[PDB]
Amino acid sequence: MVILGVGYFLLGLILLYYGSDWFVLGSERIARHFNVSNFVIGATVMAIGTSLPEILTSAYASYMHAPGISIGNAIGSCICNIGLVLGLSAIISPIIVDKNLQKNILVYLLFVIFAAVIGIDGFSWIDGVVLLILFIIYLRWTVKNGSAKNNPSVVFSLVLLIIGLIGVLVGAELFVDGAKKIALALDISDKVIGFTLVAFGTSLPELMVSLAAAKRNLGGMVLGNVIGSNIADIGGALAVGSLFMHLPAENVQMAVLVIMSLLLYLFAKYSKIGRWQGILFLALYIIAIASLRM
Ligand SMILES: CCCCCCCC/C=C\CCCCCCCC(=O)OC[C@H](O)CO
Ligand SMILES: CCCCCCCCCCCCCCC
Ligand SMILES: [Ca+2]
Ligand SMILES: [Ca+2]
Repeated sequence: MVILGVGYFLLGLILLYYGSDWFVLGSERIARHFNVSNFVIGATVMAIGTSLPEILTSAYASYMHAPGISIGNAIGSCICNIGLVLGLSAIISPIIVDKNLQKNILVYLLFVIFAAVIGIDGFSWIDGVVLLILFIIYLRWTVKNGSAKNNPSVVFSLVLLIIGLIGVLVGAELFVDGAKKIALALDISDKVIGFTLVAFGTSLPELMVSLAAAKRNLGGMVLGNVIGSNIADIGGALAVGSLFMHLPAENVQMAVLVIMSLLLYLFAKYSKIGRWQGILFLALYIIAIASLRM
């Protein structure tokens, strides 16, 4: 304790920093290998790999019969990806969305609006089955319109990707396990200074990765990672949670998510996603974490 905490906390940070860059660089090479856009590889492989925390957290929480945590973490992640993650990235590297990716973003918007409507009375296991299938359909529709021996260039790409993903997922855990151990060693522990850490802990992979890609001017990869993770949270994390137990209705946050998603579409179609658009997202996020709950 106390001293393994500092060790775990910053070592996890080291793995998050370098792991994100490796995961980003590895994905960018894979995308060029399979002849797909950076958006696509971010909306799929990267998004799912980074949304694995939410999925396993929602499943565990719902099964341990705390479905409030399940949906709370899922929607809290979506809001965080648009407000915080996309907010920081847009400022770092402004994005002018092409006419093709606007179509993917509008589809994302419809998916989110649909989730919000069927979630008013909560999320039944049937609701989850529906969202999970749309999730699969989205992944395939996204890959198709972005598509078309022992190559050492491909192998090196896959290693960077996998080691990078391991780096950010383990790194997010050490960060999480390190901060938790510090608080208890210092007796300052509360347990929504409890489910504060993993709500943010699950979003650390998306954050660092998108920051990494933003440093390399990969706006498409960042945007894809944001869109994909959110869908992977609703159609993936939220869905699995409903399979174990009915999820309580979070209508306030859904409205917030719908509003942020609507804005994201509008900016992508008629404007750009740069400095002042990113500033708005951050402000909304800061208001959200200053006014919301659960
Ligand atoms: C608005 C704050 C709601 C706080 C929670 C209790 C609300 C009352 C419970 C049932 C009444 C009808 C609730 C209707 C909720 C509609 C959907 C919504 O609020 O989210 C965005 C919408 O789906 C985009 O189309
Ligand atoms: C590919 C994953 C498929 C998951 C299907 C989960 C079905 C869960 C059904 C739970 C039923 C609980 C009792 C309802 C009366
Ligand atoms: Ca995540
Ligand atoms: Ca429902």
